[PDB]
Amino acid sequence: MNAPDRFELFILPDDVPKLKITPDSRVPNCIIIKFEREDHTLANLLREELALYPDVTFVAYKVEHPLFANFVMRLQTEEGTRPKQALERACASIINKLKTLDHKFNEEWNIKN
Amino acid sequence: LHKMSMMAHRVKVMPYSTFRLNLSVTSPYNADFDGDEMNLHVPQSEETRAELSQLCA
Amino acid sequence: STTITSGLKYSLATGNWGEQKKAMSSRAGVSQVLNRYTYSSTLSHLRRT
Amino acid sequence: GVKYTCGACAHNFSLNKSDPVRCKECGHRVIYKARTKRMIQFDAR
Amino acid sequence: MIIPVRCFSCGKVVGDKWDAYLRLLEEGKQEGDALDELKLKRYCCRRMVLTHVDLIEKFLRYNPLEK
Amino acid sequence: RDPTLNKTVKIRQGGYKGKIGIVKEANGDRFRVELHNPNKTIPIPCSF
Amino acid sequence: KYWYYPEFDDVVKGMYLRLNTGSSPYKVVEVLGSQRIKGSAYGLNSKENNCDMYLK
Amino acid sequence: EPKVNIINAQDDEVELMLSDVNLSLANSLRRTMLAEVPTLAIDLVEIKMNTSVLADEFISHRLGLIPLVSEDVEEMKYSRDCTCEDYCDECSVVLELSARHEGEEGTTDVYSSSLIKVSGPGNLNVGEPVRRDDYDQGILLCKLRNHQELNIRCIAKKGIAKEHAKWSPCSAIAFEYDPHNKLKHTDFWFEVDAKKEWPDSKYATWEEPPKPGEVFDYKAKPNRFYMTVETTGSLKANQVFSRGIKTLQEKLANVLFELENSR
Amino acid sequence: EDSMIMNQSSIDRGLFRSLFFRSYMDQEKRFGISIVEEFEKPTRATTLRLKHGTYEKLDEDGLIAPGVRVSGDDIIIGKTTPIPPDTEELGQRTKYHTKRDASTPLRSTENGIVDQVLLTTNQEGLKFVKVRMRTTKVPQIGDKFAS
Amino acid sequence: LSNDEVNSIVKMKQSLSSNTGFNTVLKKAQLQEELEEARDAHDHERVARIEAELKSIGAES
RNA sequence: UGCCUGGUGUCUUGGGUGU
Ligand SMILES: [Mg+2]
Ligand SMILES: [Zn+2]
Ligand SMILES: [Zn+2]
Ligand SMILES: [Zn+2]
Repeated sequence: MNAPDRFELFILPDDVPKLKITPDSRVPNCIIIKFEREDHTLANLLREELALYPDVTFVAYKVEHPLFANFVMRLQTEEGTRPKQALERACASIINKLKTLDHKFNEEWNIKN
Repeated sequence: LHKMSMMAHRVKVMPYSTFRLNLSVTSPYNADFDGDEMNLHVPQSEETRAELSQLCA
Repeated sequence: STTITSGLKYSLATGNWGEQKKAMSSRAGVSQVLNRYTYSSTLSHLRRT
Repeated sequence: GVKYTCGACAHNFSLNKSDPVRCKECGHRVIYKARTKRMIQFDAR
Repeated sequence: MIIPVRCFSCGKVVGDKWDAYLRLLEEGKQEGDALDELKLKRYCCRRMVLTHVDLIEKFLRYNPLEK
Repeated sequence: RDPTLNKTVKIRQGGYKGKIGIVKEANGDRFRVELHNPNKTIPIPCSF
Repeated sequence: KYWYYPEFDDVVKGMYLRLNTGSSPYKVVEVLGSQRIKGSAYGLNSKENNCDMYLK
Repeated sequence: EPKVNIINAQDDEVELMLSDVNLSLANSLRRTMLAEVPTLAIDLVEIKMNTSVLADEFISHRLGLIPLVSEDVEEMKYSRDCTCEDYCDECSVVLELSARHEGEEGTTDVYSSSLIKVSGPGNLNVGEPVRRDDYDQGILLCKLRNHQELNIRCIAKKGIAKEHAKWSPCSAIAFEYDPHNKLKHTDFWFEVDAKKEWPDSKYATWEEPPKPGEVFDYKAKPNRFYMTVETTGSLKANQVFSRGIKTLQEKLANVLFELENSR
Repeated sequence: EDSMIMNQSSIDRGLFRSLFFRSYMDQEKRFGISIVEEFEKPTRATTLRLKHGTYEKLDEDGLIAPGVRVSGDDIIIGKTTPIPPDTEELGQRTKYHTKRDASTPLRSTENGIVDQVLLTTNQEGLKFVKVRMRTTKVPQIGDKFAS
Repeated sequence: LSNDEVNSIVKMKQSLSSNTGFNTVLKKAQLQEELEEARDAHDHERVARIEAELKSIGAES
């Protein structure tokens, strides 16, 4: 009766932006990123990738409520680095890691086929 | 049984068909989630809304 | 023939064990609707005192 | 005008809102309506 | 009522193994050995075939309502 | 007088493509159609 | 649908209908009457369609 | 830097070991394979006649759970993203089932082999119900006796397991790391001795047990992950793994594009 | 506090899913020598004080047919009772109310599929119908379970 | 059709009725009732005929 | 130009649910 539609977990409304960024003025060089229609799958990947960068001093995320499909991430880098550049570097690095993983799996599967 | 059995909360609209409570307030209500039901009453005036938010909160 | 028929049918239908015009002071609840929610519930209902 | 099915011999027939409620061939007193001709669709969930 | 298509817990397809399970039990194999022969390792899957009650064989005994 | 009221309809676009329903409310440009597939009623534009 | 009606005997009287000669060229025959024949139950349309009415 | 080593390979399950990756990446890959790889499943049932003892929506639910071959589902489009009025051949696959029992004795079983593909995308290997062999009858759908008939027309669409569990290609993904508990990520409940009261992991022989005089290593991180991917037959194990990787890459690329277009 | 967490994927695969049936009864009452109730699809013209639901799902005999999806407040049994006509015969072109509606609506909070319609005669020889409605109830937040 | 006409047609088809499972069960029940009535009347001659008829009609599968 | 409807017994009794 009051159950929401299941496609609302991943289908993005037109008026809702996928990615909203607002600065966090309490500490220097910090931003708050709000991801819509995402969950732990992308969030944990990004967080653990960014935690290893020497120029990222704080990274965290939280899912406010399990019944709503979104999460909010806090990122805070050194003085030299803008946080959005660090986020882009994390995305590209994980993409390269996945690409080489796929290549190696294909090689191994062909060998053992 | 006592006056803490009627308290005024702030509405948050949520999906699905059950009332939802922070678990700390289950003690004054003597309530648990094994099938209990609770009543909700809506004030219909500015005066009554102020009374609820300033006295029974 | 209507006397016995109506008396028995009324007492079994309503559960008041007595004449229709003496419904007060009669033992009520003798006859109940069989509980058919599940097999065990029916078996329990048929062996109740 | 509307089809019906007997409750014992499963014989199809029809009634005109004036015939007695009865199966024509076995005389059963209980009959059932037939399924609608509309489209029935389910979400398979 | 009738053997479920998928195991509830994990999702393995167990709906195609009811007839084979009955055939194996017919030959005298034990229930554990029959379930092992069908390659049902996880006990979540084993409970699906082990505890299924086949009620459709009782519903089919009633005369069909149409002809 | 809303000739499409109480008529079987099919949805051709959106998240309910190809679902059979019956029109219930026909105020204007926003039709309320009950779905046969789940037990619910949804708004939908006339173009859909 | 109508052979068991009491009036069907007079209804079918004098009617013209297509008949399978069998010996097939279909031809028309004139109904001189009807005669119920006990023990001559026959399948009319299906197996369950037993009929005792006969057309002369 | 990442490495993959395959232990066992089959059409339906692959057992492999990942190494030199973070735990988060392996877990995200597992989650993606479980609930974000698109497959093909029956999503609409039009029941033209159903005189069986099962309810119409009972049979519809059973049909939705039948796995269909989804090899070329990438070329296929989502139903909500197809501009065609109603359903075309490029966003849906139409299957038809017709079952009947002849004779006045016996019982007829309706299997998933009776589902016949009527229309679908041109030359795409999608829609056919999965069969173990050429002589496998398939999933039991219903049973019929005399004068009971089932005549339905089903439409299959593309979706993911987030929307409904019937679109999940995997059954259960076993996942495991650190068999000998050198990282002390878990604390073992015991009554007398924790070592002899707990069964050894099935991969315990793949890693050297810690030495009796060894001290705890606080600089170590989980490095080798053992995971087994089982599928329902709609997709092969290698296809599931590769498509999970590709889906994760697409998600990250979408995030990157959003960031770059935000400015 | 006695709650529990259930697996959504198990619910999707049919765990604890159930079937719900509800039956409705109605019969034609006899009030006099020639005052009888009738099963019919009432019209907005010849009847007065109609229910606010919809009568478009009724057949010619005033009974819904099996396989039809119904919602709350829909009319599943159409019945009318005669009423002595007024002076509307003055200038009404046969469009004067002679019958009053006594239809049976579906319960407001319930909906489903009409499963089976039964038509027969009571002990008194009058018409007598039973309509059975079917729906499926899937577990959701708030449903009660027990070991 | 009238009620009497329906009864006449039903009786005619019953005369034409070779066999029907519902009707066979009804006939067997009526025979059992007649047999108990004969038993309560201590009629040792009728009961033998009714038993023979019941044996002939029965033996279902 | 053919033009849209809100109005729902009562009294007993029984069986249940949460404290
Ligand atoms: Mg409680
Ligand atoms: Zn009949
Ligand atoms: Zn399982
Ligand atoms: Zn299309």
